[PDB]
Amino acid sequence: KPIEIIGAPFSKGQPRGGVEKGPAALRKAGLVEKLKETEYNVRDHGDLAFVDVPNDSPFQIVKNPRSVGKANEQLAAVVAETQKNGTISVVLGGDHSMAIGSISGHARVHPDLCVIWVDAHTDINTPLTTSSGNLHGQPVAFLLKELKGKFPDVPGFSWVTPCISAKDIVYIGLRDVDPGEHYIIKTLGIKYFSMTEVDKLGIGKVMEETFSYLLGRKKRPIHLSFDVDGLDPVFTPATGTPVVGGLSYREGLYITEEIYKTGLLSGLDIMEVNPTLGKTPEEVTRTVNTAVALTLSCFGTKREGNHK
Amino acid sequence: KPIEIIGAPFSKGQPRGGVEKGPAALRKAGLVEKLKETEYNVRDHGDLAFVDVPNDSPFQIVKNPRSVGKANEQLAAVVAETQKNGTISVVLGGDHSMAIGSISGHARVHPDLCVIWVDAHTDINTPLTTSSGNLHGQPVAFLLKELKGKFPDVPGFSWVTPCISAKDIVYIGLRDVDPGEHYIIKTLGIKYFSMTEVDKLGIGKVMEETFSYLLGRKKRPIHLSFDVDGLDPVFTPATGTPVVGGLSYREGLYITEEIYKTGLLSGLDIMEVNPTLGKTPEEVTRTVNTAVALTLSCFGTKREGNHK
Amino acid sequence: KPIEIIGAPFSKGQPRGGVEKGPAALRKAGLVEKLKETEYNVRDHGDLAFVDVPNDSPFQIVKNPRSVGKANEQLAAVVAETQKNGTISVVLGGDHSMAIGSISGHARVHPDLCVIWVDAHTDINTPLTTSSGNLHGQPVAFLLKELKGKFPDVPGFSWVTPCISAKDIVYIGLRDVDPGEHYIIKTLGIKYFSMTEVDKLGIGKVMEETFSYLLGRKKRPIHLSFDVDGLDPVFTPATGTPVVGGLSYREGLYITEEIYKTGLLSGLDIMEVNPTLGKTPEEVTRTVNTAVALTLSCFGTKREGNHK
Ligand SMILES: N[C@@H](CSCC[B-](O)(O)O)C(=O)O
Ligand SMILES: N[C@@H](CSCC[B-](O)(O)O)C(=O)O
Ligand SMILES: N[C@@H](CSCC[B-](O)(O)O)C(=O)O
Ligand SMILES: [Mn+2]
Ligand SMILES: [Mn+2]
Ligand SMILES: [Mn+2]
Ligand SMILES: [Mn+2]
Ligand SMILES: [Mn+2]
Ligand SMILES: [Mn+2]
Repeated sequence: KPIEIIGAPFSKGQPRGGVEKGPAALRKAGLVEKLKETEYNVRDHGDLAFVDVPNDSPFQIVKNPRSVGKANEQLAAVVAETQKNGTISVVLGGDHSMAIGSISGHARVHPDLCVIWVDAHTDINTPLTTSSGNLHGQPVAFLLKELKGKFPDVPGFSWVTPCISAKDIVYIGLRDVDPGEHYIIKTLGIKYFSMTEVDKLGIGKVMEETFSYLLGRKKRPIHLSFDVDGLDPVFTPATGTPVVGGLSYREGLYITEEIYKTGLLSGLDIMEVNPTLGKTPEEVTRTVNTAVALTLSCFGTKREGNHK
Repeated sequence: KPIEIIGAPFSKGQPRGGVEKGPAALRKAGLVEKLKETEYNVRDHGDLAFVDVPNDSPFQIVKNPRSVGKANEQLAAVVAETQKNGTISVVLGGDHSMAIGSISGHARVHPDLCVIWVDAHTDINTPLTTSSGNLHGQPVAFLLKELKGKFPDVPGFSWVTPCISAKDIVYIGLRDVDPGEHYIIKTLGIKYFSMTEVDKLGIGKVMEETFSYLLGRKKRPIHLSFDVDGLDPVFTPATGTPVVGGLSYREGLYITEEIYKTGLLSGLDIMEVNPTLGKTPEEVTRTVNTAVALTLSCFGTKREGNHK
Repeated sequence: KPIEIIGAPFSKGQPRGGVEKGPAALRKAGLVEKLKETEYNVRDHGDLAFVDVPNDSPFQIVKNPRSVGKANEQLAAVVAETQKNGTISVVLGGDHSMAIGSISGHARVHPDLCVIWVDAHTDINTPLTTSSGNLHGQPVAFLLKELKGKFPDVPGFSWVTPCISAKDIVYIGLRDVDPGEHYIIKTLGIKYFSMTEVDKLGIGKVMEETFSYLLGRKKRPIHLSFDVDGLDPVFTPATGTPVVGGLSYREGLYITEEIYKTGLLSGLDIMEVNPTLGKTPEEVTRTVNTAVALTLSCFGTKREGNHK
């Protein structure tokens, strides 16, 4: 089984443009080289050439709808094509709005996949509940079967088909959820482990519980959408929406080590790394290196060591 | 059920006077506004006008006995009056010596209440075991039935009646206990979870265990006396007696979230916040904001989110 | 039962010479005074006078073989002599290469002892697997019965006899293990709790599990070899080989508190403290004080308090 890195230098899912540099900063930290030292064969697609839409007025409150919807249609066609060739897609972001295209394309080939969304946010606001309009806080909304028809058709997303149900996803890290989002997860009954559940159970029992909940009936492809701001700002400071009291460095590596060991990882997203959001140069380095470490962990590297 | 904020700008329980500014710094951080956004109706009594006692020589080694004993007699009459009107008292301190008056008044209306004392210290030295004389490290001593008559009558505290027994309180966070205090808790058999027990069990099992121990027989009013230095100096640096290896931000919010969910919180203290003890302006901001967050957590705010 | 502090100002087990100052920095922090306040009688042997070997060319890749092998032969004779007099040896290092002599001498008197190696590294590279040649990352190699004859005879270590088997040791803290080391621990089946197992189980269950594994059949002398870089660089920054995502201050004290409570501690090492590796003066102070605290914890001091 081979790996396929797909760079997604996109930022129109939020205000700050530095995220577009996430793919390159991750590559400069030696990501591909290090991944080639693991047990997998690594292929590097390169970065996607995102087509900008000049005339892109806000859809009501939704901003850059057409630029975002197009950028994701491209990504979805590339992930599906790589998934079609039996390779594990590894998407390096921009903003988390790229998960729409990452998961959509993936679910075309493995419609039975489940989603492990690591984030301090649920990113499940719809065009009608969002208060900012930033589409990086709405991906989950465009992906859920149950939320289909709950908001008006957004320009640029006609190609989108909600093919993943609320029972196929688990959240880990939540600590900053909007009122509408909380209402949505409770009504639809989306499984989650906010920081409260992590403190209550411990990361160990948390992973055991998300696997039994998602892989209890039958084993299936796993799509991990890791938002760097899932970890505490002390570890991943270079992100546009840091929330205090998050997952630790250790807890993050635990999550990935466990997903690795399942043997089911099929798709992976490393989102929201913004190399221009460091208070100090070292804060950017600390963030990048942590993202690279989490990515490697997903593909073999264990803290107990490794050997051939 | 309504909430009642009672400011207690008192500092004569220890050396440093900045604590008297704790109530105002907490209000400046938007405490009342934020509390009014929760599901409770919030009333703000204001700050107590503490009568200073000019001639207040040390009782043996005890300092400012009369000023402290008077200040607490006032507070006790106000908390009892608010408790008498079916409202939840929320006392913002100074030093922890104000817990004597906070709990005493509370126990007049709910003599069946239990106490969850979150602190890095036991604050159970008596006038005869204390080595500093600072009454903020002796409140528990003036409140316990079993410790009545174990030390001579201190001027200013004649109004005090030890109405809470050693079996009604649980400690969480302990990591700096004096020899006499350790002897006292072991002889009286006061339940506690020092940092050792938190590391052993995990905060989750710790709360489950203090609730079963205190609310096992019958459910009763809970009085939470939270000492800001209960959390690690990394979170609550602006306190006069910080000890390393304390509760985390996450663990602190867990404690309050769980007390909230019990539906039994009857009285609350937010003590030892000293807005003049910050190494840097941000350390003061970090401390205040954490105290405000813990207070809000006690009244509804959950990390998983909320909605109407 | 008495305690015996044996200073081991040695650094030839690695590049940086500051470690030779570890014993003195620890004494300057008031170690002996504080240890004399515990329930034990404390004896201070002083620092060993290490004989330097002028002509000491690398054995193949192994550096300072003869200087290290001699320094440890001395230490082994002193620890065995103190162990012979029924006292608990407390060796203050330099580099971890001194554990060879510390444990060897100890095992002469208590050949039934088990080893609790707290470190971010396994220090089990042999003269043929090591890539650096630094003997502080090879002690365990010269001590294991199963690894006898697996590498050529190193000058300076003829006196060495591997008397401890792979089933008598448990590792805690691992997060930076070499390929050969990982192969060695898995083939020999050495018990370990890397950071992954600590996150999975919690430090509490981790200690319960190492005690049942090592003291299940019969109770026996415990030799704790604590490498300061076992804790996160945030607590013990002044070490030559810091790895991120390590044990916390709390977790470290937990380990020692539990070993204390077993009543079986027979030998103890406080290694890799380098008072010249502080980014700032406070980082050195933070490291020393943490090492002193861990040492005291091993001899009585509990976070819940103490009394006579
Ligand atoms: N609640 C926020 C969502 S911020 C989420 C950002 B990120 O993609 O990093 O999770 C909103 O409505 O914009
Ligand atoms: N053991 C100390 C008590 S310091 C406690 C301070 B605080 O109120 O913050 O817990 C003494 O005798 O002054
Ligand atoms: N893997 C390293 C070992 S570094 C271990 C250092 B210390 O003694 O602190 O554990 C090597 O071959 O030099
Ligand atoms: Mn996100
Ligand atoms: Mn996020
Ligand atoms: Mn206190
Ligand atoms: Mn305290
Ligand atoms: Mn070592
Ligand atoms: Mn080490």
